[PDB]
Amino acid sequence: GKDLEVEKALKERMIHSVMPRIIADDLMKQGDEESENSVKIAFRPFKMQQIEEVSILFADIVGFTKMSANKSAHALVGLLNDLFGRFDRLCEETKCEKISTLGDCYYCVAGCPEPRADHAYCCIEMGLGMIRAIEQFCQEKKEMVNMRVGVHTGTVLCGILGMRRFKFDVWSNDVNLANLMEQLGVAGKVHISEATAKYLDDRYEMEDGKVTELKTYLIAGQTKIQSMRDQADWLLRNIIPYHVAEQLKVSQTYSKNHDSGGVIFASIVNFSEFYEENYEGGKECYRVLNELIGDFDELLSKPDYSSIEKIKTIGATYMAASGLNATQCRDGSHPQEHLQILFEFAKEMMRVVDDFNNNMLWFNFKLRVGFNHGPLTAGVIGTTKLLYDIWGDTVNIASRMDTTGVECRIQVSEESYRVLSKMGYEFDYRGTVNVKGKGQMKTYLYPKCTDSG
Amino acid sequence: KQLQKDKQVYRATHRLLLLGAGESGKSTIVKQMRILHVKATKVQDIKNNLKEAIETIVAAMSNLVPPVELANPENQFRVDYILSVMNVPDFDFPPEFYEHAKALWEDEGVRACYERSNEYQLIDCAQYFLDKIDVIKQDDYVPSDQDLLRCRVLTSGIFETKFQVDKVNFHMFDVGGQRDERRKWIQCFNDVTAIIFVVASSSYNMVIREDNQTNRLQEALNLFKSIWNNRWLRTISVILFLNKQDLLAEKVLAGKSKIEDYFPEFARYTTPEDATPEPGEDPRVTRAKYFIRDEFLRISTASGDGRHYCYPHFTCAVDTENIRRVFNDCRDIIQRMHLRQ
Ligand SMILES: Nc1nc2c(ncn2[C@@H]2O[C@H](COP(=O)(O)OP(=O)(O)OP(O)(O)=S)[C@@H](O)[C@H]2O)c(=O)[nH]1
Ligand SMILES: [Mg+2]
Repeated sequence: GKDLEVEKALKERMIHSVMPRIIADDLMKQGDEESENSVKIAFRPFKMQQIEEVSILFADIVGFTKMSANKSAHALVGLLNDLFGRFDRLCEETKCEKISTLGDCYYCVAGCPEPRADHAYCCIEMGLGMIRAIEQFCQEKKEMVNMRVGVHTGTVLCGILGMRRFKFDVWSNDVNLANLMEQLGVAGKVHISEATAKYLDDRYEMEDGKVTELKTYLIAGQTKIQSMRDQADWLLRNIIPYHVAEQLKVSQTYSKNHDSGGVIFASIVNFSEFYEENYEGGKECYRVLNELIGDFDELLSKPDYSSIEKIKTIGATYMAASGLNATQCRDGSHPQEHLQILFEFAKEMMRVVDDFNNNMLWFNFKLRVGFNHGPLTAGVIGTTKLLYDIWGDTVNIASRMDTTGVECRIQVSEESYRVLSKMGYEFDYRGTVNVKGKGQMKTYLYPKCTDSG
Repeated sequence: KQLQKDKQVYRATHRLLLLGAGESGKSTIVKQMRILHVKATKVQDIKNNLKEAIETIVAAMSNLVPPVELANPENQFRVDYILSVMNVPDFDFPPEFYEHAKALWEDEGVRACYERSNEYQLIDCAQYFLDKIDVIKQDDYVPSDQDLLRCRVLTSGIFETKFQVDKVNFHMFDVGGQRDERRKWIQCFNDVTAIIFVVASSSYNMVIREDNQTNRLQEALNLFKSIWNNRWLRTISVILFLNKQDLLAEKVLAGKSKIEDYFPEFARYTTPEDATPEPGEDPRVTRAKYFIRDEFLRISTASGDGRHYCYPHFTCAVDTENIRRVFNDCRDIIQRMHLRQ
């Protein structure tokens, strides 16, 4: 009947929760129906604009785990949604497009779709506002967490890559640069670059903040419906998985501890040296990358990978997890057998890139996979801005496993080695890795010395 | 929006990606096309060609299975002089250097050195430019188009060059071909119309500048097999070329090289009846060029499943009329191909 417009309102909310307002309304002229043919062959289709003169702003909670130590696995999502809701309020106040929340990290761009000339002002002013907001949360809930902020300006190419859990995002050498400069930013004060000071116009309390170890600075102040219900159901199963799609029907928010659960970060090692930006922004390198990520999103659609969830893809990194469909024990099944199938995913996706290396002539991709398992907390972030994501200790431990990983080999965590060892796989002891946040850690790579030795 | 007509004039463009290994003639052929359809550094890189050529000659004189000896060793100092300028990034190109290069180019031990140009890497426009630049020992001459087409400058990255042909747009992509460049190709595999795959047929008895241990033509065949099945190019026709015809002809009629010594399946190879050679064309050379055509067409036989067709031609990129004829035929074929969508 008329309810079709209701379902179209839902689908419009879904779009507006994965892509900026601008391109959300742009995709609401439905002239080119090639995405409509994505809903329903050589190169997968994707759209990526190479936009110059945009700012990037990252911000990580400082001392996050020290706060998330003993929350109720639900109050954590509560306070975190409060924080990012203040942050979104500030985004609209400051006219700057947020992009996503990488676990603890939160980041935005200053007008990539709709350019601006004051974008540096907009960006770092939002940074200062974020400092204010986290300071007020610090003395409102009484939590000892401030957040380090980093800003870098330049050119970024913004678009969508992937088929499963695709989200408007940004990529460059400048994005990664803002990332590291936040990583080198001392808490509470925005850590900016030469590239944004070169037109900051000194209207702020310029403070040349060296690293304690490219001329970075520091600042601190101064009928026909069935198609439509199909499309909306697909976009929703995109943005959030099935079980949460059920639980959210009846509940305002969502949150769930998972005492056992595995997570893998598959990062392509030698992308940034395959990506030569001399061409038209080199967005064709990102086209090849999207063609790759397509093969992992394809892997997801196998039968036996039902329980696997691609949480998101962070640039070249690919972040997957399991142990989320597991809601009841079965008599003839083993509990932690899911860690096998997820692990097999890892192996398979390794194999996948070798297929992509057959179609990649006189160059090879090399992805390192980091594997961990343990406790974690899954949650859903916003209202009218839906964003499924998981935190905990497995997330960061596996990310720092991968980031300390070796390519073409699966770096596994210790207790994961213990559990997997009985399941037939033969690991080889790597030694000891100094994991930021855990000190020395014992690690086991998967292939039994696949190289010579 | 002013973008509708822009997209529709895009859809009316023939994308001609130039592929194929290095020193094959992609840059030469695109220079040819722009000559047929369309500021002083050129003379300088021609002189760089001369210098690099003569240096490669004089250097390899010591590192063959016999060390090549000058028939007039009284010019030995000259050789030493040439070995002294071996790597001088800046150069004035003095007249005494040119006289040195010529006086060496006259010796016949130097000649026997050059004739063995297959056992070491060497540029293909050496013997030409030596003779042709002996004339331009002066300063106030600009070289003709023939000299500009035999100019050997290295290709490093996608060079997008446009041109029009009687109210048909054309946008081709000259590309490098050395091993270090072959990662750059897969950028421009997007909606490309035809893949002019250049090959150096006279490079069957030489080795590549990658490792001096792979037969240039065996390497070209491996690369053709690699891009023939390239899962992004299982729908795009490969308008094969077989460039460097005249060099091939001179090599075969020279009688010094043995293709059967380099490739065993030539002794038991027969001339095919579909031969369409021009009058006064040696049956041995014709059998050879068609043998190479068959070695390239076998790659396009065992696979493909009739989604993409290889349309081999023959060409000499430094023969403007040859490119004119073969590109008219190419224009027919890509008219039939681009519209296939
Ligand atoms: N005799 C003859 N020589 C040719 C012909 N085509 C190319 N050459 C010669 O071969 C050499 C290599 O040509 P070149 O222009 O460098 O190809 P390329 O595509 O640029 O090679 P690269 O840049 O990928 S390494 C040049 O010296 C050129 O003179 C031809 O048809 N006949
Ligand atoms: Mg070239």
